[PDB]
Amino acid sequence: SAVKAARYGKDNVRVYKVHKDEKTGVQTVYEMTVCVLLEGEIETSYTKADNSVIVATDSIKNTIYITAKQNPVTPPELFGSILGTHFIEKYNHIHAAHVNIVCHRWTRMDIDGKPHPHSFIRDSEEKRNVQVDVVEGKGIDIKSSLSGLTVLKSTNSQFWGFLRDEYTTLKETWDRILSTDVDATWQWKNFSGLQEVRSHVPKFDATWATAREVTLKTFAEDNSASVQATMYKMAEQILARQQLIETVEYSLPNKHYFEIDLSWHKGLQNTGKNAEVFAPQSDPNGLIKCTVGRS
Amino acid sequence: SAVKAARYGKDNVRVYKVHKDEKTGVQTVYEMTVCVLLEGEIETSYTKADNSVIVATDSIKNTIYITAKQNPVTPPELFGSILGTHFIEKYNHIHAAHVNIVCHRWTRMDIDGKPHPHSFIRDSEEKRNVQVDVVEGKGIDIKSSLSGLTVLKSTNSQFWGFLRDEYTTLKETWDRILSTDVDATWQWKNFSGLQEVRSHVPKFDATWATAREVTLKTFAEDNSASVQATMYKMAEQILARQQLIETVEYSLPNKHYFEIDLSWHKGLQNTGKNAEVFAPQSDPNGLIKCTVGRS
Amino acid sequence: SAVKAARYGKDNVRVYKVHKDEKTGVQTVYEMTVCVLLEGEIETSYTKADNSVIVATDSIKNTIYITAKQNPVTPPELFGSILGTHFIEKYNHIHAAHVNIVCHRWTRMDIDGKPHPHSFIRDSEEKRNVQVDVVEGKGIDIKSSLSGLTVLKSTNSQFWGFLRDEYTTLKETWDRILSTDVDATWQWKNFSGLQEVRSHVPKFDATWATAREVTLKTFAEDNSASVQATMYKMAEQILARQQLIETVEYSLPNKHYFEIDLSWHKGLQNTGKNAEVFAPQSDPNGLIKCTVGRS
Amino acid sequence: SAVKAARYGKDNVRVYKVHKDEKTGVQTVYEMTVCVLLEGEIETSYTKADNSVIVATDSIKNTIYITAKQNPVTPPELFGSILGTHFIEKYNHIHAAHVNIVCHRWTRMDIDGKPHPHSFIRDSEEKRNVQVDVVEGKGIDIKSSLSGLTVLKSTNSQFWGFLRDEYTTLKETWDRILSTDVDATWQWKNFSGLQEVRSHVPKFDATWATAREVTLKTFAEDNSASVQATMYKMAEQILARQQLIETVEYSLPNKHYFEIDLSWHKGLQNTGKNAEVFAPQSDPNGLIKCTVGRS
Ligand SMILES: O=c1[nH]c(=O)c2nn[nH]c2[nH]1
Ligand SMILES: O=c1[nH]c(=O)c2nn[nH]c2[nH]1
Ligand SMILES: O=c1[nH]c(=O)c2nn[nH]c2[nH]1
Ligand SMILES: O=c1[nH]c(=O)c2nn[nH]c2[nH]1
Ligand SMILES: [Kr]
Ligand SMILES: [Kr]
Ligand SMILES: [Kr]
Ligand SMILES: [Kr]
Ligand SMILES: [Kr]
Ligand SMILES: [Kr]
Ligand SMILES: [Kr]
Ligand SMILES: [Kr]
Ligand code: NA
Ligand code: NA
Ligand code: NA
Ligand code: NA
Repeated sequence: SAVKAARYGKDNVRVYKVHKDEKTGVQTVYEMTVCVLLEGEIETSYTKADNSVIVATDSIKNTIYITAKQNPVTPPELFGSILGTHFIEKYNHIHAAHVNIVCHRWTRMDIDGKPHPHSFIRDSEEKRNVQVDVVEGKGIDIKSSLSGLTVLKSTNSQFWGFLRDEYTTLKETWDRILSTDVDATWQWKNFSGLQEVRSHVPKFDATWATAREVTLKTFAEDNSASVQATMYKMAEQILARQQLIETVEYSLPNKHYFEIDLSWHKGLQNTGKNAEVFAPQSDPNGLIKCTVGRS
Repeated sequence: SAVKAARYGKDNVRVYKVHKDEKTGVQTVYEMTVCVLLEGEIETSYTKADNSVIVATDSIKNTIYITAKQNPVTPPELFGSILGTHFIEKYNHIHAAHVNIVCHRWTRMDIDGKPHPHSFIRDSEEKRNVQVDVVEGKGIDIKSSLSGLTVLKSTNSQFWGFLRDEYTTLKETWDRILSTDVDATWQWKNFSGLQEVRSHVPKFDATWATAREVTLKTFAEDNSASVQATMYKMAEQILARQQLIETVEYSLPNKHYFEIDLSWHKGLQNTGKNAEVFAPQSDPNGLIKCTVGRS
Repeated sequence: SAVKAARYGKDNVRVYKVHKDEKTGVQTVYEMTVCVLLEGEIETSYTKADNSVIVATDSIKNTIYITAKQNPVTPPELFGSILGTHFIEKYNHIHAAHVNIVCHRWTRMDIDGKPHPHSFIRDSEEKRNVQVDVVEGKGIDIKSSLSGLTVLKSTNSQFWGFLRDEYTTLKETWDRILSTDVDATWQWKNFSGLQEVRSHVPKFDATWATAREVTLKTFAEDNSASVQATMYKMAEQILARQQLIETVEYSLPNKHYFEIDLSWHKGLQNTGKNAEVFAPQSDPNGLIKCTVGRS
Repeated sequence: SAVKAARYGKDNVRVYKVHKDEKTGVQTVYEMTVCVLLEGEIETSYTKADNSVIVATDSIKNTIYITAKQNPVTPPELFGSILGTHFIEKYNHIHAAHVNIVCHRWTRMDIDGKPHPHSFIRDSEEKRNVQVDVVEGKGIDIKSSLSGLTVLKSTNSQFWGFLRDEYTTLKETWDRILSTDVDATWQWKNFSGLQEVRSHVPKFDATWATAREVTLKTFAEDNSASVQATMYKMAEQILARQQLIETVEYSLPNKHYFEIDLSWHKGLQNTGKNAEVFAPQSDPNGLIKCTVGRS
C-alpha cells in the first residue's frame, strides 16, 4: 500500500480574544472556532510509526492561542493567512496548512439607546467563515463565506413552468412562501503570500458586508421565479462589486411551507388566496447549488 | 396496578401563520412549535384497551391548525389559553389541557433603511415561550418565558469571598468574563378562565418586553458579585414592574472562559491584567437557579 | 422581594473511570455526565452578595472527581447517593443535594468471538440514568431510568375505536408500524440514608435489567391496541417484579411512519396490504405518558 | 457572469421499506435518508428564469419513493446506482445524478434468545453510507463508508517521539486512552453502468463487513504508536481483501481523555500508573486523515 493523501491537526479549537481601549474603556470581543490541518513529508508517521515528523496536534492548539495573542484575529482571512503561513515557514517538512475558522457573533448591546462598552449579545447563529489554504510555493487560497443566515418571505415567490411528466404531482404556483438558510461563499484570486493578503485587508470586511447586503436586498426585492433564478442574481451582483473575487457559490435549502386544506372542517377556506395557516416541513427539503464566475 | 397519572397528546407541531393587510400590503408572520397534552377520564385506554376515551393525537394536531385559522396566534399566552379551553369545553371527559408553545423569531427586514413589507430574518435563536395549563374548575395557569438569549460581558464581573476548604482550587477574581444563556420565566396569577386572560392581553407582550429589557440592562450595568446576585436583581425589578406576576424564575449556566497561561512560550504574558486570549469551555458549566417572589 | 427557591451547582461534568484487574489484565470502563445542584441556607448569596455561603461550583466539580476516585461509580444509584450525602454531611448549611447522572454505554468488544480485555464500543446511544435527591432529615429519593432506547415493529400494532368527531381525519387501522424512543423511570421507596441504599445495591442493576427486558419483550410480543395499552403492560410487569419500586413512569413518542399512496403513478399499489415503502415523519409526534403505581 | 457549476435536487428524504415473507412471517425493515442532486443542461433556470429544464425537486422526491417500491433498497450501492441511472436515462438533458444514502440501523431483536419476526432495535447510531455519482458517458463512481462507529480502548495506546520545540507542552506517554468515531470510506473501481454494478452486488455487503471487522480488530489489537499508524494498518488490510477497491480513506478524531491530578487533595494519586479517573474533553480534538491506495 502507500499513502496517497494525508492531513492532520487540531479541530474544534475555541478561541476568544478581547481588545481593551484603556483610554475610552471600550472593549471589543472576538470568538471563533479554529481547525488547522497540516500536510507535508509526513507519510512515515502512517507507514513506519515515525512520530518525528509529527508536529503534535496539542502543539498546533498551543500555536493557535499564541498566534491569536501575537496578532490581530480580524479579519479572519488575515488571521488564517498568518496562522497557515507560520506552519509552512516554521517547519521545513510541512508544505501546506489548511485553516478553517468559524466566527461567532458578539454584537455590542445598546442599553437605553447607547452602545455599551463591554456587553454583547449573540444576535444571530449566523456565522462568518474562512477557509485559508496556505500551500508552499503556491501562495494562499482563500474562500470566505456567510452561513446560517435564515430568512423567509411570505409572498413574491413563484414556481411554475417546470417539467411535468408521470413523476410530477407538484402544482404550479404564482404565490408561495420562500425560506432558506443562506450559505454563500466568495473565492478570492490566489494571493502570492502574506504580504499580498495584508495589502487587501480592508476588502475582506467590505466584501463580506457587500455579500450580506446583496443577499438580503435581492431576497427581499426579487419577485422570485425560482431559488435558482434569485440566487444567480445575488452572485452576479457580488462579482460586479469586487474584482478580486473569482467565483461566488450559493448552497440554499428550499425550506418548504405547505398549505393546509381545512375544507373538511366546517368548510374552512385555508388554501390559495385564503391560505393563512401553513405547516413548516422539517424534511425533505429542496437543495439548490450554483457556482457563478465571470463570462 | 393502577394509573396514578396520565397525559397524552401531540408534540412538535410546527405552525406558521401570516397576516396580510390588503390595504397597505404589509404582511406579518408568526411561527411556533406547539405541544398539547390532555388529561381526564382516560385511564381505561391504558388499562383495558379502551380507545373510546382517546381524542386521537392526530385530531389534536388538526385542532391546533383549526384553532390557529380561527383565532389570533399572538400573544402566545392568549392562543394557548384559547386552545386549552377548547379541549376541556369540547370533551366532557377531558379535564385538563397542557399547552406548550415555543415562538420562533421572524423579525422584519430593513432594506435600504426601510422596513420591508414581507421579508423576515431569524435575527436570533432566542425563543419566547408559554406553558398554559387549563384545568377544569381551576382556571388557567400561565408561565411565560424567554430562553436562548445568549450574552457575554468582558469585564465588570467578579467572584471572590466564596467558601474555601480542602476541595477548593478556584482563585478569587475581581475581573472575569461572564457569559450565559438566559432562561427567565414569569408566573402569572391564576386566571379564572378565558375571559380573564383576554382582559389582560396587552400585559403579555408588555411584560415579555420588560423582562427582556431588565435582563439586558441589569446584565450590562451590574458590576456583578456573582451570577446569583445579578440574577436576583433582574427578578426583583420584573416583580416591581408587573403586579399580576407572582414569581420570576431564572436558570442560568455560567459558560466559563478560562485564562490561558502562555508564559512557558517566550515569557508571553496573557494572565491577569494582560489576559487577552481565552479558552471558552464547552463543559462543565456552573448552573445557577433562583425563584423570586414577593416578601 | 424574597428568594422562594434556589439551587446551584455544576452541570455537564464528564467523568471516566477505569478499573484494572492487574491479575487477569481485564480492564473495565465507566463514563458518565454528572450534575450536582445544592440547596440550603444560601439565599444571602442572591440577596446580599454574600459569597461566604457558596461552595463554589468549581469545588463541586473537584468533589465529583475526588468522590469517583475514592468510591465505586457503579451502580449509579450508589455513586449518586455517596456524592449527595457528602455535600449535606460536609457543609452544615447545605440541606439538599440533587445529583443527576447520565451513564454512557461502553460495551466490551468481542474480537474473533472472544471478549477483549480493554476495547469497547458505544453499542447504543441509549442511556442509563439516575436522579438522586439527598435531603437532610428526609433521606434519599432515587429515580432510575433508561432512555434513548429506540425500537420499531413492522406489524402487530393497531389503532381503532378512538373518538371520531368533526376534528377527526385519522383512519382506523388494524396493522401499522409502531416506533418509539423509550424513556422509562422507576421510583424507589425512600431510603433513610446511605446505609439503606448500600443494603439494596444488587437490586439496582437487577431492576434496570428487568425494566429493559420487560420493555423489549412486551414491545415485541404485544399485539398493541395503542401505545397507552402496551406501555401500561410494561409498567405493571416491572412493579410485579420489584417490591421496592413504588411507581413506574413511561414517556413515549409515537414516531409516525406514513403510508405513501403511489396509485397516481402507473397504478402502483403501496397502501394497505400492499404497503411496502413508507415516509418516516420527523414531526409532529404523538407523546404518551403514564405513571403506574400499586392498586 | 456565467454558471460555472450547478446541481440541485432533494435532500433529507426519509425512506422506510419493509419486506414480508408471507410463508415464514419474517419481516425485514430498511430505513435510509436519501439526497439526489442533478446536473445537466440546466443553466438557463439560473440565468433566464427558464423552469422548463427543471425536474422539480418534489418530483425527484416522488421518484425516490417510486424507485424504492419497484426495486431492492439493499445493498445501498445498488439502490443508489438504480436511482441515479434513472435520472440520466429518463431525461436527455440531465447528465449526472449524485445520490447520497445514509442507512440507519434496525437490528432484529432477540427475545428469550430467539430472533423476533418483526421487532427491531436501533442498536447503534453508526451509519452505513454510499455516495453514487452516475455520470452520463463516464459510468458510475461509488464511495461506500461506515461512520459514527464510536470506540475506546483503555490502554495499549502510546504517543511518544513526536517533534518537540518551543510550541510543545505535550508530555510523551507510553500508556494512554484512545477513543475515536470511525469514518472509513472505500472507493470502488469505476463501473461502466448498472449491469457492471449488479454483477458485483454480493461484494458490497461483504466489503462493508470486512471494513468493519478489520477496523474493530485492528483498533482492539494494535498496540498503537499513534492514530496515524493504526489507521494505516486498517486501510492496508482492507485493500488486501478486496481488489475492486482502489483507495481506503479514514477520518478519525482523537477524542482526548485527560488525566486529573488530584495530589492537591489529601495527596491523592491519580496520575500515571495510579490514573483511574479522567476528564473526557469535548473539544478541541485531534483530527487525523489518510487516503491509502496501492503501491
Ligand atoms: O425554487 C424552486 N426550485 C426547484 O428546483 C423546485 N422544485 N420543486 N420546487 C422548487 N422550487
Ligand atoms: O458566579 C458564580 N457563582 C458560583 O456559584 C460560582 N462557583 N464557581 N464560580 C462561580 N461563579
Ligand atoms: O397509539 C396511539 N395512541 C393515540 O393516542 C393515538 N392518537 N393518534 N394515533 C395514536 N396512536
Ligand atoms: O495519535 C496521535 N497523533 C497526533 O498526531 C497527536 N498529536 N497530539 N497527540 C496525538 N496523538
Ligand atoms: Kr478570537
Ligand atoms: Kr433565494
Ligand atoms: Kr403561528
Ligand atoms: Kr447574570
Ligand atoms: Kr465514571
Ligand atoms: Kr409501546
Ligand atoms: Kr429504505
Ligand atoms: Kr485508530
Ligand atoms: Na515548510
Ligand atoms: Na371537560
Ligand atoms: Na448539611
Ligand atoms: Na441524460
